[PDB]
Amino acid sequence: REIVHIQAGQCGNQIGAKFWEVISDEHGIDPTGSYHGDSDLQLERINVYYNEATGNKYVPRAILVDLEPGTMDSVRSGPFGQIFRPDNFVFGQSGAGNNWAKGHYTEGAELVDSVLDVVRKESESCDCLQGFQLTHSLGGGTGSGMGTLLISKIREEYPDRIMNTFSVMPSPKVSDTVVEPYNATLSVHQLVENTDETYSIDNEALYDICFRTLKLTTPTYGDLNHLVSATMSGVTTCLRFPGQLNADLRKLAVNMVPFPRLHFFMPGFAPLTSRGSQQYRALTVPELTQQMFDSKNMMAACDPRHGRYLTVAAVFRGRMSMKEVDEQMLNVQNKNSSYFVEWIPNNVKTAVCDIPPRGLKMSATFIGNSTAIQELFKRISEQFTAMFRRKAFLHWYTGEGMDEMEFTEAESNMNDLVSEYQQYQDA
Amino acid sequence: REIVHIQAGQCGNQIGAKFWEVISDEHGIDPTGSYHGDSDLQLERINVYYNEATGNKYVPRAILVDLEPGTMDSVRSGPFGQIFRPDNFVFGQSGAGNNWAKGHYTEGAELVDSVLDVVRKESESCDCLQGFQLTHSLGGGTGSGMGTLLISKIREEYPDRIMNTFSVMPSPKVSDTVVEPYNATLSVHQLVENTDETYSIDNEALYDICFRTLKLTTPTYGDLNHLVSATMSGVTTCLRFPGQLNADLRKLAVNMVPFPRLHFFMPGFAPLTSLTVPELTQQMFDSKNMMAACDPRHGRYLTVAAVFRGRMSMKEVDEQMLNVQNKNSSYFVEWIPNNVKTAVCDIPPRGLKMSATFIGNSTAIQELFKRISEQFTAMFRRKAFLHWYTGEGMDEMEFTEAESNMNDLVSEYQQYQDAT
Amino acid sequence: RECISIHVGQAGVQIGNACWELYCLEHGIQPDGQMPDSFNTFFSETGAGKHVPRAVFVDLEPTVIDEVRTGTYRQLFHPEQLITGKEDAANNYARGHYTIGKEIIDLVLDRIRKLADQCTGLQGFLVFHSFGGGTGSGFTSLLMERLSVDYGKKSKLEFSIYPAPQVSTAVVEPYNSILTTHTTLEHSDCAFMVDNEAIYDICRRNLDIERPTYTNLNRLIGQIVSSITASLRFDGALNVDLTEFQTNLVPYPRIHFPLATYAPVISAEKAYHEQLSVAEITNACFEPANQMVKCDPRHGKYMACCLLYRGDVVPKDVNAAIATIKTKRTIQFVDWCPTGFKVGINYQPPTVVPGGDLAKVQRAVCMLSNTTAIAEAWARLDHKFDLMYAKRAFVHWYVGEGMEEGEFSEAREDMAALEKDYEEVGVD
Amino acid sequence: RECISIHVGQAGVQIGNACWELYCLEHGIQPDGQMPSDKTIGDSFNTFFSETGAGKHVPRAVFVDLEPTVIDEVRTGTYRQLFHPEQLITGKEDAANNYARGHYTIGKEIIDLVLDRIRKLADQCTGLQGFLVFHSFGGGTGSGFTSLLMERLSVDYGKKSKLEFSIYPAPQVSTAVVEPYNSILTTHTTLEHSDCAFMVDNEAIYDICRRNLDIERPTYTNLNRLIGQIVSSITASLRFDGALNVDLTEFQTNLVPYPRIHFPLATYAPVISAEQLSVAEITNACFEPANQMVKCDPRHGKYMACCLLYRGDVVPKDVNAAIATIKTKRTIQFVDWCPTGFKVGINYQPPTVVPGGDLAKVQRAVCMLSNTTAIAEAWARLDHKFDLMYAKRAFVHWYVGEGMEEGEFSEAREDMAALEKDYEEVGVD
Amino acid sequence: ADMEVIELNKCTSGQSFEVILKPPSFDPSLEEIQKKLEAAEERRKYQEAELLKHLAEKREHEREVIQKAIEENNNFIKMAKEKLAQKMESNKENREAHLAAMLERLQEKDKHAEEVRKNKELK
Ligand SMILES: Nc1nc2c(ncn2[C@@H]2O[C@H](COP(=O)(O)OP(=O)(O)OP(=O)(O)O)[C@@H](O)[C@H]2O)c(=O)[nH]1
Ligand SMILES: Nc1nc2c(ncn2[C@@H]2O[C@H](COP(=O)(O)OP(=O)(O)OP(=O)(O)O)[C@@H](O)[C@H]2O)c(=O)[nH]1
Ligand SMILES: Nc1nc2c(ncn2[C@@H]2O[C@H](COP(=O)(O)OP(=O)(O)O)[C@@H](O)[C@H]2O)c(=O)[nH]1
Ligand SMILES: Nc1nc2c(ncn2[C@@H]2O[C@H](COP(=O)(O)OP(=O)(O)O)[C@@H](O)[C@H]2O)c(=O)[nH]1
Ligand SMILES: C/C(Nc1ccccc1)=C1/C(=O)N[C@@H](Cc2ccccc2)C1=O
Ligand SMILES: C/C(Nc1ccccc1)=C1/C(=O)N[C@@H](Cc2ccccc2)C1=O
Ligand SMILES: [Mg+2]
Ligand SMILES: [Mg+2]
Repeated sequence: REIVHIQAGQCGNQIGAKFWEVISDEHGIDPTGSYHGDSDLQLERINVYYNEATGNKYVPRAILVDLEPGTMDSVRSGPFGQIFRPDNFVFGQSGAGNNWAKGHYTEGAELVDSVLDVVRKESESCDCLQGFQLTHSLGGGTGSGMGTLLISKIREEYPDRIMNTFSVMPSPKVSDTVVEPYNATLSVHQLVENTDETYSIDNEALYDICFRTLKLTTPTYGDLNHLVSATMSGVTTCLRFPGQLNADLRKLAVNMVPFPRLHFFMPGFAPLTSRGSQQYRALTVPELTQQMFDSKNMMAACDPRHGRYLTVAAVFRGRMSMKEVDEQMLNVQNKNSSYFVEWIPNNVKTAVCDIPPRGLKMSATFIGNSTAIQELFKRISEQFTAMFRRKAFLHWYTGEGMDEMEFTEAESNMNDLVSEYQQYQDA
Repeated sequence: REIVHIQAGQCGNQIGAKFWEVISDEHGIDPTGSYHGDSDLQLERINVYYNEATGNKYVPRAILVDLEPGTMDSVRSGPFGQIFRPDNFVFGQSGAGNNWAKGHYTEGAELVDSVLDVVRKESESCDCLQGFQLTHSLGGGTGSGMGTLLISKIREEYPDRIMNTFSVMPSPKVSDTVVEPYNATLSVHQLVENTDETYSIDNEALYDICFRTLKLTTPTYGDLNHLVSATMSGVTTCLRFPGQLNADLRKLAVNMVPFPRLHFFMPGFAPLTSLTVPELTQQMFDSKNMMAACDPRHGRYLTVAAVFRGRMSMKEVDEQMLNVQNKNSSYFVEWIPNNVKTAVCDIPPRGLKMSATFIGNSTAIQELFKRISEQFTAMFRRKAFLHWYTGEGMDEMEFTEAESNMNDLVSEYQQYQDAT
Repeated sequence: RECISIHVGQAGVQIGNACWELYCLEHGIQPDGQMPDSFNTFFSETGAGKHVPRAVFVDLEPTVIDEVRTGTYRQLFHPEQLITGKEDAANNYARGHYTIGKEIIDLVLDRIRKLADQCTGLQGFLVFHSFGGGTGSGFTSLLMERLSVDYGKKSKLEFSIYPAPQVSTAVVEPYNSILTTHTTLEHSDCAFMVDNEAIYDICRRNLDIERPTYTNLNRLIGQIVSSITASLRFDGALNVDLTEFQTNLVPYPRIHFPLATYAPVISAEKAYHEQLSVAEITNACFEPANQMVKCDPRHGKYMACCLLYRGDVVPKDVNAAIATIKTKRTIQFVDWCPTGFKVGINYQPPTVVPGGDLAKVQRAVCMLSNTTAIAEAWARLDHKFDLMYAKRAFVHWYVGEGMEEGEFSEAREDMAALEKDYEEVGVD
Repeated sequence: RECISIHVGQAGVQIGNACWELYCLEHGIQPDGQMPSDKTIGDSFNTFFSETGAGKHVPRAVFVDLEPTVIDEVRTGTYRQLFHPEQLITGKEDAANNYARGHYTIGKEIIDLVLDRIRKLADQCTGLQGFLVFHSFGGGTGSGFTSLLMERLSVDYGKKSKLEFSIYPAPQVSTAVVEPYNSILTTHTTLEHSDCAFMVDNEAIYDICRRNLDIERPTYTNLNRLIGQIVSSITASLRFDGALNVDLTEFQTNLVPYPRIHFPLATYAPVISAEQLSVAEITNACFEPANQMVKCDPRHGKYMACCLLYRGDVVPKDVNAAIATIKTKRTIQFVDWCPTGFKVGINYQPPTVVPGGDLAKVQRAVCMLSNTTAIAEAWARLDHKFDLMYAKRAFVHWYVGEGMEEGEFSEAREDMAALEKDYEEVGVD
Repeated sequence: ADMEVIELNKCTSGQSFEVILKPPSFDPSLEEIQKKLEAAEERRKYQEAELLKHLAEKREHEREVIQKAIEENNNFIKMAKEKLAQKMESNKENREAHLAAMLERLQEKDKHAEEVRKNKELK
C-alpha cells in the first residue's frame, strides 16, 4: 500500500544509495526530475516507494541517518546525488565508534528523536503506510546500534505496521574492527524480537561470490555492494511492479513465517559480475533455477544443505514462458525432495514479473527461510564467547554504561535461536 | 340440490380449469356470457354447478386457492379465462414449498381464513347447498397441505354437508419432488377422516394410459390432465343433467360406502384422447383403463357404479352389465347384495358418440396405499428429508402417527376379503 | 262412511297420482274438480263446483310433490294437502324416522286432522308407501305409530312397494324394509304388498314393453288398487267398509299380507281380439305369472280366498267356472277354514287410462288370497338383510343419524318370528 | 420472488464480475444498463436486476473486499456503468491471507456498513427470497468476512435462505501456504448459518482447461469464464422462469436430505473450445470424473440425490432413453433409502458464451447436481494439511496474534472430524 | 266341485255371495314413546358435538406447530446474537492486552536504557 525506508550507517547508507539508483532506473527517474522511458508500467507501483512532490518530480521516501557528516556527503556528491529531499538527512557530527553502545545508548539516543521526527513526518504524510524497511551493518555501531534502537522505537510508535531489514552480518575476513562479533550478537538479539523479516547478508558470502565465482582480485566495497543492490531490487519487485501477485508485505510475511522468532531468510541471485565479464544470453530457466538453488549463490554464508528449507519463495524476471517455470520449479523439489520440510504442505510458491533489470535478459531472486541459517548465527557466537572469554575488548562498553551480564544476557538469547533451528529438524 | 367447488394448487387448479371448460361446453356457455346451443336440457341442473349473476351471465361456483400468483393468472390468461368471478381468486404471494407443513401449518393458516371467507359467501348465498367438492395434488403442499386443512376447517363449519375430492396420488415416476411420499401420507391420513368420497387418481396410471394405450411420446401435464378433465365430467353428470336418477350426493354416498373409512373409489373411462356397448363395457371394466394405478383383480369390488352416455338402447346395457358380473362373478363381494347398479344419460360429451365412466370402491385400492407407504417408511427410515418439516414446527412422532393410520387402512381393506 | 288416503314417499306419491287419476276417470271428474252419497267415500263436495280428493301427500324433497302442482290435476287438490319438506331422507330409515321426521310430522299429522274433520263418521286410512327407500320406510313408520295414537279403532290399510333389484338404485334397501315392516306391523290392519319385480314382469311379458318405465309400472298398480278399493266407491256388496277387509282376509293379527292377482292385462293394439271369457280370467287368477308378488302359491296353503269381479257378469257363470278350478287345478286349502271364495260382483265396467298401454275390457277379476307362500318374499328379503348385517355392511350410516346397533338385531328378530308363524300355519 | 448476490473477497468479486457479465449477455443488457426489450417498468428476469430509474437495469448485488484494487477494476472497465457506486464497498487495509484478521480485527469495522448497504437492496424488493454469497474458501477476507457476514445476515434475516459458492483452494494456482487453516476455520462457523453450498475446486477447473481447452497455464480470468458458465447454469432456473427448480426451497429441498450435508457436486456438460454433441453423449459426460467440479471419485461413494439441469434445444423424449442406458452401462450407485433420483430440468434458452472467449456456442448443455458422499474426499484432502500443520502450531501464532484462541482451532477441526463422520455414516444399512 | 252358495247381500250396483266347498274340519300401541324420538336425538347431539371437541382439538394444536416453531426459531437468533458479540468482545479484550503485553516490555528495554546513562554519567 505504501512503504518508507530508513537507511542508516556507512555500510547501511552506501547500500541504500546503490539500491535507490537501481530501482530508480527500473522506474526511470532523472537524477532529479521525473519519468523518461518508453515503458508505462513502472508508475503503477511507484506510489509505494516514492512520495511525490511539486512540479514534475518524484523524491524517494527515504531517511538517511549517520553519526558523522562524512558518508552523507558521499551520496549527495556522487551518483544519484541530489535526489533525496534535503532535510531527510539526519546528520551526526559526533563519534560513531564502530561500537554498539555509543550508537544504541549515548551518542545514538543523543540523535534518535530527530530521526523519529522525519520518519513520523513521511509516514504520517503517507496515505496508507504499510511498513518500513531498513538497511545497515551489524558489526559497527551507527548502523547496528542506532538502528536496532530506531526499530525498537519505530515499533511502540508503530506496533501496528510491519518491520523489515536487510542487515549485513560481518565476517572475520574482510572487515575493519576486532570487535564486530560483540556488535553483532547485541543487535541479533535486538532484531530477533523486533523485526518481522530480516534478510541475512554475509560479507563472507558477498566476498566469496566475487573470487569464487568471478575471478575478481581486489574486491571493493564497490563491486560487492553491487550484489546487495541487485538482490535488493530482486526482493522488492513484486510490491513495486506487476499486478500478478499483490504482495501486502504483511501477507508476504504471514506466508513466509511459521514461528515468530526465526525470520531469517538467507537470499540469493541468478546472475553476477559487473565489469569485463558477460553472459552469452544463455540464462535459460533450467540453468537459472538450479542456480538460485545453489549455495555457491546464497546471500548468507550458509549451505542450504545441512538444514532444510522451512518456506521458500522465488520471483522470476523476463518475458519468458512460465509454462517452463513451474515444471523446472517442480523438478528441483524432486531432484532435491529430501531438503524441504513436509509439515508445511505447499511451502514453495513462486511467481514471475516480466520487466527485466539493468542489463540481463533473464534473472531470478531466491528468498529463503533455511534453518541452515543456524550455520551463520553459530559462526559469530563461536568467535563471540571466544572473546567474551576472559572478557577482552569489552572495556569499551564497560565504561559506556553497559552491564557486565548484559553481554551474557544476549549471548544466551542467541544460543536459544541456535537450538530452535536445530529443534526444527523435526518429524 | 346445489354444490360449490374448491380448486386448490398448481395441480389442483390446472385440473379445475380443464374440468370447468369441459362441463361449461356441455351446458354451452360463452367464455363469459350465457347459453348458445340447440339443446334445451342443459339448464335443468345448471342450477347445481353455476351460481348465476346479473345481465345474462352464469359464473361458476368456484374458489381458486394458491399460495403464489403464478398459476392463477394462467387460468385467467388461458382458455376459459375471465369466466370465474374476479374475487373468488384467493392469492398466495408467499412460498408454497412443495411441502405439506407450510401449506397446512405456517403459510397456509396464514391465508385459509380468506378462503373460508369466499366459501362462506358462496355457500351462504347458495339456496340449498348440498356439499362441496375439491380438486388437488397429494404430493406437494399448497394442494395437499392447505386443502386437507381447508376440508378440516370446511367441516366443523359445515358438518352437516358432504365432502368430496378428486385427489391425485403422486408417483415416483413423473414427478418433481423427492419428498412427495411424505406429503401424501400426511393428507391420506387427513382425508380418510374428513371426506365422504375420494376419487383416487394415480399419475402412474394417467401417464400409463398414455404410453401403453395412446402412442404419445412426450406426455405433458396437458394430455394427461385431459383424462382427469374427462373422467371428472363423467362422474358429475347425473347430479348435473337428466332426471332418470336424481342423485342427492348424499344418497350417492350412502349407497357407495359400506364402511365409514375406506371411501376410495378408483375410477376409469371408456374411449380416449383427441364404441359399441359390449366393447364399451368390457373396457370400463379393464384395469388398463382405471384411473388409480391398481389392478381390480387382486382385490374384489365392494360396490360399483357406472354411468353410460349416448342415445343408445339400454336394453343392451343391463344385458352386457349382467354379463360382466358373470364372466367375472368371483370378483364382486357377495355379502352386499345388489351391489352393482348402473344408469344412463343420453347427452354425449365433446366428440365421441358413446362413452362410459366407472366409479369403483375396490379393495384393490389397498394396492395403491401400500405402494406409497412402501417408499414412505423407506424414507422415514433414518429419518431423511424430514428436517424440512422438523424445522417447520412439526413433530418427530407426528409422521409415525399418520404412517400408522395408513397401515390400518391397508389391513382393513385386506380384512375385507371376508366370508359369506 | 268416509275414507282418507295418505301417500308418503316418491313411490307412494306416484302410485297415488296414477290412481287418483284413475279414480277420476272412473267417476267422471274433469281435472278441474267439477263433474257434470256413493262416491263421497273418497272425494269431498267442497265449495260449489269442485270435487277435492280426500288425500294428503307427503315427501321430504319437493321434486315429486312439485310435479303435482304442475301437470293438470294441479287444479284437483288443495295446496294444503301436499306437504313437501326441503331436504331428502337419503335412502335411509333412521333419517326418515328420527332425524328428518321429528320436524314435519307434527305438521302432517295435523293437516290430516283437517280432512278427518270434514267427515261424519270417518272409516280409516289408506297409506301408500315404498317398502325399501328412505322417507317411504321411515316416515310411514313414524306416521303409523302416531296415527295409531291420534285415531282409536279407525283401521289402517297399507299398500307397500316391495323392492326389486332391476328397477331400484339403492343397495341399502333390505335394511329399510325390515326396519319399517317391524315398527310398522303392530300398527297396521291389512297390508297389500306389491312386488315391483312382479309388475316389471307383467309388462315385459303381457304388454310387450322393452324396459318399462315407472309410469309404466304405476298405470298397472293404479288398475289393481282401483279394483281393490272399487268395493267402497260404488258400494257393491262385500268390502263395503274397511273393517270387512280384514274380517275376510286376516285370520291372525300378524298375518296381514294378502296376495293379489289381476285378471285380463292385455295391450291395446290387441284391443279388438274376441275378448276373454268369464271362465278364462278366473282361470288366470291362479297363475304364478299374473301374480302380484313373486312367489309360488301352488306349494303353500291358502287360508282365505276372495274373488273380486268387475264388469258384465252374471253369477250363474262365476260358479261353474270356479267348479272346474277345483276339478282341474290345485285346491290347496289349510287344515281349518271352510274352502273360501267370498265373491264380489261389481257391474261397473273397468275403465283404462286413455292413451295408456292396456285396453278397455268387458270383465276383469281380482282374487285376494291370504296364502302362506307369500312368506317366500319375506325370506327372499331377510336373506339379503342377513348377509349384509353380518358384516355391519352399511350399518354405520344409521348409527350415524341416531340409531341403535340393537334396534336392527331386534327387527330381524321379528321377521325370524313372523317367518315362523307363517310356517306354523301348515297342516296338523 | 427477489434475489440478492453478495460477493466478498478478491476471488468472490472476480467470479462475480465474470458471471454478472454472463448474466448480462444472456438477458441482453448493453453495459450501460439499458436493454432494448419490452420487459421493463418497475416479471421473468426481475429476479436478479432491478428496473431502477427510467433507462437502466442495475444488478441486485453488493460487492465487498478489504483492499480496493479489485473492486477498483469494476469502477474502471465498462460495466463501470452497470452498478451503483453505493453497491461496491472497499476497505483501505488488507485481511492478509488470515481469517482472524478477516472476522475479528479488520471485520468489526466495515461489517456494520455492508450489512446496512445490503438492507437498502432488500428494501427495494417485495418479498425477497434469499442471498447468494460468492467467496473464497481459503484466503483472508473471503473466509473471515464471509463467516462474519453469515452470522449476522442469519440474525438480520429470518427464514430467508443462504446459498454459498465456495472456492476450494488448490496448491497450483494459489500463493498462500496458510490456506487450509482459513477454510476449516470459516467452514465451521459458516456451516450452521448456510443452507446449500456449491463447492468449486480450483484444481478441477484448472484441470478442465488444461485438458479440454488446450490452454497451457491458465489464467484466473481463464478459470472465471468457466465458473461463470456453471453458476449461470445453476442460477438459470430462477432467471428465465424454469419448467423446474423455480424457487430456492423446491430447488434444494431436492438436494440436501440432512441439515449438515449441503455440499452438492456439480458437473458441466459440453466444455469445448472455439478455433455438435448428442443429447445422449452430454448426459453420459456428467458422470465422468474428469468433467467434475470438485476433484474426487463418485464411482465409489454412494449418490443420495441427483438432479440433471438441461439447457438448450431438447425434447424430454430424448433425455429419458439416454438416462436409461446410464443405468444399464455405468455405475448406478444409490443409497439405501432414497428413490433413484433424477429430477430433470429443461430450459429451452440456448447457452450463450462470452464473445472472444475460449469456448464455443453450443446447441445443448447439461449440468447435473449430485449430492454424493464422495465429495467428502475433499473434506479430508483438506483436513489432512490442516492436521499436519497445527500439529506443530505451524503458523498459528499469526492468529492468536490478531486476537484469536488456541482452542477455536481445536474446536473447528473437531467439527470436520464429526462431519467427515456423518458423510461416512450415510453408507448402506 | 259342485257346491251350493250362501247369498251374502244385494245392492244398487252389485251382489256378494260366499261359495263354501269342503267344510273346515276342526283342529297395545302405547304413547309414552315420544321420549324415544328424543333419545335418538340424544346420541346425534353427542356425536356431532364430539367431532367438534375432537376438531376444535386438531385446532389449537395447529396453534402449536404454527408458533411452537416460530418460538423455536427466534430461539436461535437470540442464541446466536451473543454466540457473537460476547465471543467477539472476548476478542477485543483478548488482543488489546497482547498489545499492552507487546508495549510494556518496551517501557522496560526503555526505562532500562534510561537508567544506564544515568549510570554512564557516573562512571
Ligand atoms: N312402483 C314404483 N316404485 C318406485 C317408484 N319410485 C321409486 N320406487 C321404488 O322405491 C324404492 C325407493 O323408494 P323411494 O320412494 O324412492 O324413497 P323415498 O324416501 O320414499 O323417496 P325420496 O324422497 O326420493 O327419497 C325403490 O325400490 C324404487 O324402485 C315408482 O314411481 N313406482
Ligand atoms: N477460482 C478463482 N480463485 C481465485 C481467484 N482469485 C483469487 N482466488 C483464490 O482465492 C483464494 C484466497 O482468497 P482471496 O480472495 O484471494 O483472498 P481475500 O483475503 O479474501 O481477498 P484479498 O486478501 O483482499 O485479496 C485462493 O485460493 C486463490 O487461489 C479467481 O479469480 N478465481
Ligand atoms: N557490503 C557492505 N558492507 C560493508 C560496507 N562497509 C562496511 N561493511 C561491513 O559492514 C560493517 C559495518 O559497517 P560500518 O560502516 O563500519 O558501521 P557504522 O558504524 O554503522 O558506520 C563493516 O565493519 C564492514 O565489515 C559497505 O560498503 N557495503
Ligand atoms: N395431472 C396433473 N398432475 C400434476 C400437475 N402438476 C403437478 N402434478 C402432480 O402433483 C404432484 C405435486 O403437485 P404440485 O402442483 O407440484 O403441488 P402444489 O402446487 O403445491 O399443489 C406431483 O407429483 C405432480 O406429478 C398437473 O397440472 N396435472
Ligand atoms: C512473500 C514474498 N514474495 C512472494 C509473494 C507471493 C508469491 C511469491 C513470492 C516476499 C517478497 O517477494 N519480498 C518480501 C517482501 C519485502 C522485503 C523487503 C522489503 C520490502 C518487502 C516477501 O515477503
Ligand atoms: C353413486 C353415483 N352414481 C350412481 C348412483 C346410482 C347408480 C349408478 C351411479 C355417483 C355419481 O354419479 N357421482 C358421484 C357423486 C359425485 C362426487 C363428486 C363430484 C360429483 C359427483 C357418485 O357417488
Ligand atoms: Mg410447484
Ligand atoms: Mg485478505
